[PDB]
Amino acid sequence: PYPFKLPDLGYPYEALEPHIDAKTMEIHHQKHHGAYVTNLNAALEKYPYLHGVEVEVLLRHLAALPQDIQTAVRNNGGGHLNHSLFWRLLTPGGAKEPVGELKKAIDEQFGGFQALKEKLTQAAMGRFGSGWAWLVKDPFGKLHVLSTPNQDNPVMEGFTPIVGIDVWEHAYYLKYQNRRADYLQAIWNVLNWDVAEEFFKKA
Amino acid sequence: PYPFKLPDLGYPYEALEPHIDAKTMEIHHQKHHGAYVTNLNAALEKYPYLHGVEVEVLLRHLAALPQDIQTAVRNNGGGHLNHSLFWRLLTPGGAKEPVGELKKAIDEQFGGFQALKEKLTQAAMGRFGSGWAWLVKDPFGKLHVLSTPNQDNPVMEGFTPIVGIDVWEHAYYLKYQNRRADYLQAIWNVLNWDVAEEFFKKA
Amino acid sequence: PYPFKLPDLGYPYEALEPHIDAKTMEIHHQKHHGAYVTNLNAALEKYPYLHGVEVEVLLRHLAALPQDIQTAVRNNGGGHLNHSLFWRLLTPGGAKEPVGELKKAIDEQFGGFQALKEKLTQAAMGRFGSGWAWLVKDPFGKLHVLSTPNQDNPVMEGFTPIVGIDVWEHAYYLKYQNRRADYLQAIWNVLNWDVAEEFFKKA
Amino acid sequence: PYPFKLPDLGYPYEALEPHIDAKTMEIHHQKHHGAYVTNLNAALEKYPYLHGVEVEVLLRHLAALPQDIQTAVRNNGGGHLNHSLFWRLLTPGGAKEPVGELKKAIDEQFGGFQALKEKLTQAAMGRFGSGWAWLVKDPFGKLHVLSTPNQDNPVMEGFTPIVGIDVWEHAYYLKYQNRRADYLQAIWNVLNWDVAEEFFKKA
Ligand SMILES: [Mn+2]
Ligand SMILES: [Mn+2]
Ligand SMILES: [Mn+2]
Ligand SMILES: [Mn+2]
Repeated sequence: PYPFKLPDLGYPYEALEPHIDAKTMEIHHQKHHGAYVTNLNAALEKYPYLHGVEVEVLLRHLAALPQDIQTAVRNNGGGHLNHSLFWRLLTPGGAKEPVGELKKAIDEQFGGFQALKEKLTQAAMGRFGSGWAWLVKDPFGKLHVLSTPNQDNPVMEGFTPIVGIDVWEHAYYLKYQNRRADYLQAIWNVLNWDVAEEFFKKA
Repeated sequence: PYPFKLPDLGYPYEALEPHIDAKTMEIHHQKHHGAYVTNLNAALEKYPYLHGVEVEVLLRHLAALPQDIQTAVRNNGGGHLNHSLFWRLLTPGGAKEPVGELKKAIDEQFGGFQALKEKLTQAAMGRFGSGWAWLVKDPFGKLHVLSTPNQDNPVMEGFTPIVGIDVWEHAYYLKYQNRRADYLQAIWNVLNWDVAEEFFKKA
Repeated sequence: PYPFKLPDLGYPYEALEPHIDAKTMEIHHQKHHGAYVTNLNAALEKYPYLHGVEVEVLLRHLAALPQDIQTAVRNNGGGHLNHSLFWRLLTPGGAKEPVGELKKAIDEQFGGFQALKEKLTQAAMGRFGSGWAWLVKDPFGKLHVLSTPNQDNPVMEGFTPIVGIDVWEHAYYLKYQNRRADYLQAIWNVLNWDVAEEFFKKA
Repeated sequence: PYPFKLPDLGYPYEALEPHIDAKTMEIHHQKHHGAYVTNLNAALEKYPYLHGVEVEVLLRHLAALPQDIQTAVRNNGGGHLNHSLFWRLLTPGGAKEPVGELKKAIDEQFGGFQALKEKLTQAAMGRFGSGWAWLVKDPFGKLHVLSTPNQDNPVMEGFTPIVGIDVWEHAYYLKYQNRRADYLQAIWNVLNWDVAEEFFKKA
């Protein structure tokens, strides 16, 4: 709850080379995610009555929040939640293909990992402007591939995110420039499916 | 859960005269609410996996529903939920002013019943086209006055409805025609605050 | 331009019996349309620099209007324009089927009157809540059938309206109650296609 | 009209150093804008009846375009028009402050260049995600400062663009990383106000 904290990456900024550059990892965590946490805190400071609430609860009830902080919480709260999930998913050393219960769900609803990789790529490439591509779970057991604009998080619509891929240009511009496709091809080498499995099971 | 049922009014169609006419009460319940229940059921028939879900759960996760029934559930599910709350709120013989815990909340957040009546009237009058005016509760204890378009229900945004007022023209046209203001003046004579208190407490 | 005036209806309130009742014609014209004109004028009253502009132009440039009157102009200016067209299209004494240049376009593009009636009926029935169904022309010479919510007029999006059918409940509730389909069957008996032809030629 | 062409940039990629880096100018023009032109042409290729229309007209009539190409035209046609204006406004050798008729309008309406810089800076900084900040004119002779998301161009809403500043991360990431504010301070050093003056006169 408030005051929110910037989580440590938990690994060196250079750990994902040559897939994502150390310079991006550092700026992406310290400057972009850092700003989101600071701004989120700045917006909630004025309202003591909301200090005991988890960010996910704030995002599901955005319409209830005072009108002067709705946008600030959506943007920075979403920014904080998305990136926190992202750092965890990039943790080095985990399985490079789906495993466990998430694997079963994937093979059963999409056909196999190759089919899911095509849908998520199609979703990430298709998101015009800034946004995230996601594999989400709904309360009825169904998996969905979708994209959201800017820092919007699927929890706002009642989904539970399992995998999220950051497609804002700041995520890949320094190393890939306009080549978002090459950035997505590299992301598959670094996603930690054991972490995705933890997210799916708690889901 | 599915198959949904049209609830009985629980009172004679003529019980609210001369405030709302018996002919409207009958058409409003049998034809309008009846159609919503039928259409809601028609849309869910194709998806066995959703047959054990309460309408409120369906409405909070609209984005998860198959794309071919999202609109049908929003419109008819919302229509079913709104009118079901409405018939209960019009039950004859209850308190004509807020009472109990809802009263305390009202006097504390709005100043008193007269101030709440001005905000809800302003909200009902201000809803252009079809819609509902509502007194809702959020998870943080705050009361809000808002209006929604068509058959949208505040649960879609994470609120719990306490009082809802139907401002579609079919609710007042036969007796009041274009005079929505006169219809709202009459509604205060028939709202059951003991029922509103039941809704608030379970909220 | 400003000050806007209620147009004459042009024929006796009872001219369209038994298809549309006299009472509806009186209230629809004097009370509903009378209210839109009054409210539009009140909005524009505080902005002299907008006094010599036709309503079509204001609607095409809603985003440019002062912030405090954009909704008022969209809703009331749209209401004024929509009903002004409607009274003319209902003028007694014209062709009951498409004629002339509009007929050639309909035959070519939709296959004939029968196909268009069907499409226009589907658009009217499918407009949930308050709204209008339209046959419009775009700058490229193509015809489209679409519906708009509340009092939105298709000029807002660049189209030129040819035929508009009011589907707000006030347009049919006194005579038809919930039976919007019976109202639509009856409307074909009163449309004036010689008027539709002028709208088509002129744009 | 179709086929659309990539406009010449007009000056060496390094002409705007040290304010905008040469590498950004090359990629922005050849790769980003080159992609928008290619994608726009591919969309319009299957619709000959739209071949002699200027891009401004297509954007004003998006709702009239075939359903399957509306997004493609909005995004790529908007991208083509936005950047075409941008290259011209960055032409070396013009006035660094407003001049002529546009200067009189700015002085009258905003109080002077200083006040406008401030307003334009606020709009650019406040555009969350991808977008553009603009100084536009409406048909009524008034100037507005606003921002649009992604590649939306203000002609979609009836405005005539005078000054547009690209705030997508690709416009500033190689040199400035997250520091959008430093990029905006630098942009004032390269804007060409003689060009802005022509855009203003011409509309
Ligand atoms: Mn990011
Ligand atoms: Mn109703
Ligand atoms: Mn009407
Ligand atoms: Mn750009």
